[PDB]
Amino acid sequence: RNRNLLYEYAREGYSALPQLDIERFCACPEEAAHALELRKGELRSADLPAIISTWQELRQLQEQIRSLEEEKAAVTEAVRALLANQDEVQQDPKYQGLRARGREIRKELVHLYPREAQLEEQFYLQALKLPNQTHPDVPVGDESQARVLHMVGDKPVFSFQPRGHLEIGEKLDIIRQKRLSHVSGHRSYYLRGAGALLQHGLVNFTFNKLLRRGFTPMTVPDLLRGAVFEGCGMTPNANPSQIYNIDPARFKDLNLAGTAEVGLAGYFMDHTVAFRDLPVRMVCSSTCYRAETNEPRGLYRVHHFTKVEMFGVTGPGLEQSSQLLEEFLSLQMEILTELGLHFRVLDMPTQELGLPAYRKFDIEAWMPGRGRFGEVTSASNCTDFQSRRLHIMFQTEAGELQFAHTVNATACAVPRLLIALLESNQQKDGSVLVPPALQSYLGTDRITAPTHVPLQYIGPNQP
Amino acid sequence: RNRNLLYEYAREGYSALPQLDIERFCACPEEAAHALELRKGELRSADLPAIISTWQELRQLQEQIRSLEEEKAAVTEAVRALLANQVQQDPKYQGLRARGREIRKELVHLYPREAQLEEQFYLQALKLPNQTHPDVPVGDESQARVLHMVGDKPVFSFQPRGHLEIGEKLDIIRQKRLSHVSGHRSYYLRGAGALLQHGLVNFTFNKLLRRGFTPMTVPDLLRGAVFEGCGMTPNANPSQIYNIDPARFKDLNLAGTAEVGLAGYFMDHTVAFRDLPVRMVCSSTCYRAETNTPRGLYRVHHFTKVEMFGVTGPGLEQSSQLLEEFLSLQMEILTELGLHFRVLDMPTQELGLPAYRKFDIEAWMPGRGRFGEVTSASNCTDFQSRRLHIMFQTEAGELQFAHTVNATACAVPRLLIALLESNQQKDGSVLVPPALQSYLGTDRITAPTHVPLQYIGPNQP
Ligand SMILES: Nc1ncnc2c1ncn2[C@@H]1O[C@H](COS(=O)(=O)NC(=O)[C@@H](N)CO)[C@@H](O)[C@H]1O
Ligand SMILES: Nc1ncnc2c1ncn2[C@@H]1O[C@H](COS(=O)(=O)NC(=O)[C@@H](N)CO)[C@@H](O)[C@H]1O
Repeated sequence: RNRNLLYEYAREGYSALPQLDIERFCACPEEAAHALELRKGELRSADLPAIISTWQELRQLQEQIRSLEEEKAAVTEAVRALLANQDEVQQDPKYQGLRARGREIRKELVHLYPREAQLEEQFYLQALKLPNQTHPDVPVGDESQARVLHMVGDKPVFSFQPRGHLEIGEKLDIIRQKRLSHVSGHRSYYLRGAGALLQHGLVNFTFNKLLRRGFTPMTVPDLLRGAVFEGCGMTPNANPSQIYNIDPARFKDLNLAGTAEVGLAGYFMDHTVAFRDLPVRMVCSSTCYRAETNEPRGLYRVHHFTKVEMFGVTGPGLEQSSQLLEEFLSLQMEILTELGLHFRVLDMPTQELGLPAYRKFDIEAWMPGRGRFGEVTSASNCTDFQSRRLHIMFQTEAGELQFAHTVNATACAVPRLLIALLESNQQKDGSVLVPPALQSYLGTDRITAPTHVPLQYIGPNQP
Repeated sequence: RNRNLLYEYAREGYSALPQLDIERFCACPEEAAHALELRKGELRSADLPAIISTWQELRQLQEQIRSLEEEKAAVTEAVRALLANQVQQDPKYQGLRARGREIRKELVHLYPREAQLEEQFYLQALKLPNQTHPDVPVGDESQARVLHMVGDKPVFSFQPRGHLEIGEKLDIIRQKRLSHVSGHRSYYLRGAGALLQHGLVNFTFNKLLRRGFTPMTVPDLLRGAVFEGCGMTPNANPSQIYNIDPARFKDLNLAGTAEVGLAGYFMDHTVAFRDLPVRMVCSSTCYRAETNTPRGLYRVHHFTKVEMFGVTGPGLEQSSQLLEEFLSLQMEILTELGLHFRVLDMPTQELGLPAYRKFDIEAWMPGRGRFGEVTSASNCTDFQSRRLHIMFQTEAGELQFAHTVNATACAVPRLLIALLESNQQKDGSVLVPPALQSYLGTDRITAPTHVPLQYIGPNQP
């Protein structure tokens, strides 16, 4: 049921126990409670007091067990000398008393050991839900409180009232989201011709730009075990799960990934990277699956999406980690400006930061048909939260293994970008202007009506 | 559950009942039984007569159902006629009403028996295979026929070394300590290996686009019936189809080819004659369970594959020409990568349920020391069209069942193995084939600047 896979991995010896910075949080209790409330996370300040109590009791049981073991191991050596040194083997009641002391402590330990396991499991489960710290400049509050740091571009001015992405696509037969209920499901999309080329072009353009800027290219397994998701700070256990799961009966611990952050993290799990290699910048393109059951219609929310992701393992300094975030943001902003898109960079507030994020920058791009700015990219400094759980480490020249910092950002979310590109570059005739960067991949300056005859329904449902 | 989703679609009224070629089986039961046996599929000669018998019981029961129904209408009309001419008093009137009640009760009992027979005939019928080209060889994979052999085995001063060793040395592939992270037969490709996959897909896609293939993007999560339509069995006990938790989500299954999605696009929809032949190219992340049906990238659960699919004109020759066109494109791609490959006509046992003809290409992989399948090309004829209602409209306007052909343009895992093993060098470097040089950016893959990751884990003692 509600079991931390990471603790279970420690239990079977698969992985070590997650390390936590609980002592620092305990050192300032009033400050700690205030921080959590700002997060408005599942564990708000109300759930906090019980964890402190669980932690305190756990320490004591260990103390007792430690003392008992020292006494228990000691007596055996002492008796060994007595039988040989006495040279009437068991007559001295001291010999008799010593055996008795061992048995009573052994009995006490046999009772004590199960209680230690139950408590260790309990404290870790509550700790697993403990949120990351918040950067001082982070705006505090709901999405509305989020700050707008930089705005680039001007809203496209249209003579006509602009049409929506799906309408333009279906008219050009480049997007199909219709008659797909009994084949692929609700919110499922097929991209045809230019739409497919547009995705391929956007992914290839972003991949090439990042590869040139020193990103190391990688391919990630798309089916991954749940412990990794918990390590990335994603919640596999929760009821409104966005994570699709392979049938447990058929296969165990296999969960589809909604990003490549999870996969890239898996590569670094339980492994160390040399300080000299750091910083580590990596780029991956993956098919991403997210349930998102939690109601609009269109490509804005969909179950399957192809996304190019930027990930990095950075050095010890929190300041060193923050630099990567700004670099990632700069690149994110550059790709969008190069695509001719109007966008605004928002420092995210505590309520939207999420459990693993010290600071998050999200970029909203103007979509004319929606008439709204919508997240097209997310950038987050996860600091050591992910490193501590999955054991991503950096080894210094000295030989020391120390926890590393993880930064994650989105280069290309094909679904939303198509909406921005199609709606913004729309023309009254219904033609869409291929932005200059992608013109090479697409092969044209305008997406024009197709030569082909579109599919027509031959099903019984037609009325 | 154990239901054939296709029948349920008809039951729920979502789609029409699958049409089928069982009539040919009934016409020549002996000939069909010999053909079914040569296939060695789920069904067997002995199974066919029961299917033939089940058809007889169903059709006869339906004919009786119509006969009684005709009578019930006759009585109602005669009763209405008596009512117009004029009541309960009339002696025959009461008789007619009672006869009507009797026919109604008899129909009510007969109705369910027909439905049970329909499901039984259909579920066994859908396990019935497509026909085979006469040229198709008969027997196991041992009895394959080699249509063509291109290239020559690479010459090596050193003993050839395997892809996994070459990969780990250059840190382009990882299959180590992934058990608690992604599973066995799971792999991570890094640097040049990622570039090689990106290049192979982009190279293959580009050639196809230039030859006029239409680009497509297929939803990875698909409902089960489409798999059944393509001739794949999700209900099988040793299923190679990964299923999302049924309790959590309904009928969402992962795809092992894009064949399924592309078929869905054409399902229960019609194409115009002018468009034919319709050629589409898709790139898909393909997932396959493969429950023992050893290591390395030869058999893996996640793979990237570019698939050529086409819906052709009415003639079988129209389908066959596309198959040869598809193999031709496949052979060219392999050659342009400087690979030694053999084209094999697959025998009946290996054809598969929806296959009229299958041509597969095996490539020379030196470290293994054996040839290996990299491509499958097949003509499914009308088997898929009949099941998923993929149809074309003639100039007059008749809607008729189409023919579908499927072929693997590029399968990244096995091809990476051969290019790496075949183009290997003693220094441990691997030479980038000229076509892929632009994408990789180098003529040879050499040792990496970075330091390989080191396990900090507990399992080490
Ligand atoms: N259900 C969805 N439908 C469409 N696009 C989505 C969906 N979920 C996420 N995305 C896209 O993915 C972008 C980033 O996703 S995110 O979850 O916010 N953040 C991440 O994924 C980070 N792990 C880095 O990629 C969103 O801006 C949006 O562009
Ligand atoms: N488990 C696997 N591991 C690695 N490669 C695989 C695996 N399954 C299939 N492939 C690759 O995909 C190619 C085609 O596979 S196939 O099942 O024969 N044919 C199909 O996939 C058809 N659906 C057409 O694509 C194989 O030759 C091989 O190159």
